[PDB]
Amino acid sequence: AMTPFFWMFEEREKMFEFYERVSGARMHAAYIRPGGVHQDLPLGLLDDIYEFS
Amino acid sequence: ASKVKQDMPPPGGYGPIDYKRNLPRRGLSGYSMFAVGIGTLLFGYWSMMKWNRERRRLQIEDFEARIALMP
Repeated sequence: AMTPFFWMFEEREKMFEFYERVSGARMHAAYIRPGGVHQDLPLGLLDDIYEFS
Repeated sequence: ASKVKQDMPPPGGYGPIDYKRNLPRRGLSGYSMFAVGIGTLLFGYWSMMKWNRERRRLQIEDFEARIALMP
């Protein structure tokens, strides 16, 4: 088919933006630690997640 | 002094998010589609009927001219 691949990797790029904003790394964040998470969410992240979703 | 300030949802929550599948039906019956196909076929048949009869007459006229010129 090969068209939805691009169609949805645009959204995948947006979700890597979410990963990078929360951890500083696009795909290997290492955010979830065996005691919780490393850092708190930035002040404007939930709004952008809602807008995306 | 300053109270805690961290990333939280706005009061009253976020607006509702759509998740149900949305595949609208454009709308045209199979009977209607078959009728349109048959109608366009019939119109083409009639037009080509008329044109081919005219072409037969034209060919006959050309043959008449050739017959006149032959001797």
